[PDB]
Amino acid sequence: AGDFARLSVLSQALTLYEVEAARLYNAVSAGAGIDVDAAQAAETGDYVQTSA
Amino acid sequence: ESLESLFTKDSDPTVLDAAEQFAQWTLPTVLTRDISGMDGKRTSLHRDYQSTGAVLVNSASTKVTNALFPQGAPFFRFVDSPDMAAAVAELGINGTVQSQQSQIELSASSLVFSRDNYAASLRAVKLLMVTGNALEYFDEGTGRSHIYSVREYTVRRDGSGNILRVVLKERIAAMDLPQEFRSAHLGQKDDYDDVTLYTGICLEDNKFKIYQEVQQQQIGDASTYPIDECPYTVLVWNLVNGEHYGRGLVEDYAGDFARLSVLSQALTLYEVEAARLYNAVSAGAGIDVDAAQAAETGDYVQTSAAPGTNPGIWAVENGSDRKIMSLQSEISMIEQKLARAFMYAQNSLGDAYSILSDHWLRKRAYLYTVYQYPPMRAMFTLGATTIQILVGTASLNKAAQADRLLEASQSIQLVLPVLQGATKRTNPDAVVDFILDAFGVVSSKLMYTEEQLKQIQDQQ
Amino acid sequence: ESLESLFTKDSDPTVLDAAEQFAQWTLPTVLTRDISGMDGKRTSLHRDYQSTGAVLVNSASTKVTNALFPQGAPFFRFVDSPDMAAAVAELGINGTVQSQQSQIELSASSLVFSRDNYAASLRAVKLLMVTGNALEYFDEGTGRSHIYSVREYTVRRDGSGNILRVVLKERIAAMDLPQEFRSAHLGQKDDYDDVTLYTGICLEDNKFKIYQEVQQQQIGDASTYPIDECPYTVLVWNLVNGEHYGRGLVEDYAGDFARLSVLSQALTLYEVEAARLYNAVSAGAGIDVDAAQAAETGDYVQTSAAPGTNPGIWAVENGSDRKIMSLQSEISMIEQKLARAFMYAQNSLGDAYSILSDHWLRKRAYLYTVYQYPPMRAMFTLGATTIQILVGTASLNKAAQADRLLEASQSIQLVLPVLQGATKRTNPDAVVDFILDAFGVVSSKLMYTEEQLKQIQDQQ
Repeated sequence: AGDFARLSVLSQALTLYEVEAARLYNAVSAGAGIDVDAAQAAETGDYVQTSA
Repeated sequence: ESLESLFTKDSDPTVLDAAEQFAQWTLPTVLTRDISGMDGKRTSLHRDYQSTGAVLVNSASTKVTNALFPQGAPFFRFVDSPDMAAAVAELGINGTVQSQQSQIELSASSLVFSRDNYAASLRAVKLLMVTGNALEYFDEGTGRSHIYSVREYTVRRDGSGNILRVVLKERIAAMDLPQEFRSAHLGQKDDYDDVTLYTGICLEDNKFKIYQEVQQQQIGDASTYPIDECPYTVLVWNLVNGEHYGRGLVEDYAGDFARLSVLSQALTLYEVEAARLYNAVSAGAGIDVDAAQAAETGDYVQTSAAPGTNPGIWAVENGSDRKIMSLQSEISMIEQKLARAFMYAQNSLGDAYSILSDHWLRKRAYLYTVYQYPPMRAMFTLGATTIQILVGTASLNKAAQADRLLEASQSIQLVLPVLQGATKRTNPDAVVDFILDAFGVVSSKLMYTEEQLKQIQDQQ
Repeated sequence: ESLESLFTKDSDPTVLDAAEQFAQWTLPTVLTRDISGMDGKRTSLHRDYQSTGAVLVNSASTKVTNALFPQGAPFFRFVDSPDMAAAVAELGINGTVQSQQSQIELSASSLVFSRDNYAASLRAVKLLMVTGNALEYFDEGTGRSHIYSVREYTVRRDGSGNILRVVLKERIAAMDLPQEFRSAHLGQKDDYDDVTLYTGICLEDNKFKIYQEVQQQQIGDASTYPIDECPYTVLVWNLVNGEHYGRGLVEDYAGDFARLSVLSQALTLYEVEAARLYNAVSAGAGIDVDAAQAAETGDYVQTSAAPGTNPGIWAVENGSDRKIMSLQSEISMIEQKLARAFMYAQNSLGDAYSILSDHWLRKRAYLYTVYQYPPMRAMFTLGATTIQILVGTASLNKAAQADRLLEASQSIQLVLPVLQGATKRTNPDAVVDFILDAFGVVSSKLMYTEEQLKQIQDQQ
């Protein structure tokens, strides 16, 4: 029973960590001066001005 | 008291919702979401983000169907009984009793590979593993088998778990209805007008009464069948005690499938992020963007950056390149576990396989046998309900005894000559009897008895 | 009432759009988008950025066509029955009844390789895999099979799924019409014009009715064929309950194809970005650009940069060099999954293969058998209701009997001499009968009967 309980706890933790790792979100820095409006389209090769 | 009311009362929407979810996980085409009102149009199916489940279910269906109905080998064996021996003679088949039994067996078993029956068996297995519930109706006339999903029929069970009432709902064209019924009631329906045909099965005085109604009016005469001879067969994969409806295979691994779907969606999003391409331009670098944009053929573009470094225009190194390998590795681990669970030999499957090869093949053997040989029906149960069959893996029984006899013969060949040549005190009959008893071989089925041995001792 | 109105009513634009999308993902030439009104001119096919789907579909269709119609061996066999024996004998074929049946099956099966039927069969398989629907017509006069895509015909079904009305829209030359009809209505069209020949199939009194009309004018008589021998044969890959048109195999993996297309477009864009070459020149480096642009021989070019470093003119290495490997790896994973889904042995495919082998082959086997032997039409149509056939993988049923006979013979050879030499109490006939019964082979079919055995004894 103890092995099964440990397996259940570890499986729950692994599921939570998988959910956390599956999260995708982009971070934008205001000080970098990146043209966020032009950069959000992209996907073709467009030239986007940046201050970095 | 109408069949529509009984179908409404016995219906479990939760079972339908769970079956729809499982199908959407594995095979959306197995069970859709109430496409009756679409007037036979192509409904939009929301396929899941991962296709592993479809492959796993297809492989499991093929393997299970092959195991249940092997090709070139009948799936049920008649047991050696005097009652069967007396009844097989009145069948119009020449040869010995063993040959007649083998011929009837092969002819009955080959019916599953005769007319769209193998496809019906495959669809039934697919429904049983995915949905968990299935129902077949063996038409006595043509000999075909039709498989209905849980959406088309309902079952009511007692506390013990026996079948009490089964109601089937199917939409058919008005042509199938008798002309008198259309003339009387459905006078506004054309030939191709689609109407409901409720079929009801009820248990009363240890028999199943089957009758059909259209618009709450019965058609034809209510025929009755016993439990063993009921054309309709209800099938369950895993039946919880006290529950009318069984549980499917994928329900056991629902959480793993959900985790795989979430991981696959995240992987798709990360691949979309990685496929994004754009070049960032730094104004402070001083790169001549108006001339660097053309380039292509390797022109000389002026830049103010330090020599040997980036001119000022560079492809954006997106951060989504990593975490794709980790997501793929986790998805691979989940898929490996599922494949281990989906046998991608009758051991990963628990009682579900045993249930399948104890009731489905048993009544299939009867229906197939009586269809090929109508006289067998009376002698089977109507005359004397004593003939027994061995369906499933239990069919490969007498082959085990043949192998045991071969092993006993090898042991006899190894032992008896030595004891014979050693001395005359040894009894060869005692030695062979001892070997056969040790190997558990029925010597009476392959040795002359005392009666005919004495007959050949005088007539010689 | 006109066939044009029925064709317009039964047509489903959603099915056509889905078929067009699936064809675009796969082989794009299978089903185009309304090129009828362009006078046979070449149309620009917007091919998808992926090229794996075409190869997968080609390989899968070729393998499935090979499986359905194995070369050399017949694709259908006759079951042994006394009704079939009498009918087959009255044809003029010499030899035993089994030899006559084998020759008839071989001759009927060979017709699929005679007149552009294998090509038509493979085209139908491709259409069923991609589009999901196909219509087959066997010209009983010449012996050729024609395949029509879902764009050129419509299907109306009832609730059960039976065929009620089928309307076929095909474009033919004006000369094909009878002279009387041309003089009646189509008197303004010369030989090389286009007319729309509408063919309709209606279910009236369990007998399909076939008649053709052009411009709402019936042409000729209205021949009627029963269900089992209608030359038209509607084929579906995956038939959803209640719907009129089937769904193809490609639909099961539409998301994978869409992801592959997106990733292929991204990879093409990144390849274009990486292929770009342009030189960046730094004004502060002091590089003699005029002298450096010639080079290519070993000339000495003055520069103001530190020795051993970049003079000031360097090829720009952009950031798209990476993320090409990641995109290629993800595309390879998707292609591996698709190839496993497209069986790149009949187990990856679902119940669709079983349905095709049960309906398409049974109908096809009948027509070739009747076409080869015109007298064979009335054999099992007017009478002989017991005449049945085995199609698909179930046709190889007698080979299983031969294998069982081989195994039983080996067992008898191993066992019987040992028991015979052990004692005289054994019964060789009983041992042989027991072994044959255990192995399930029909013993009476391959040995003397009791009546004729006494004839040998009477005649010594």
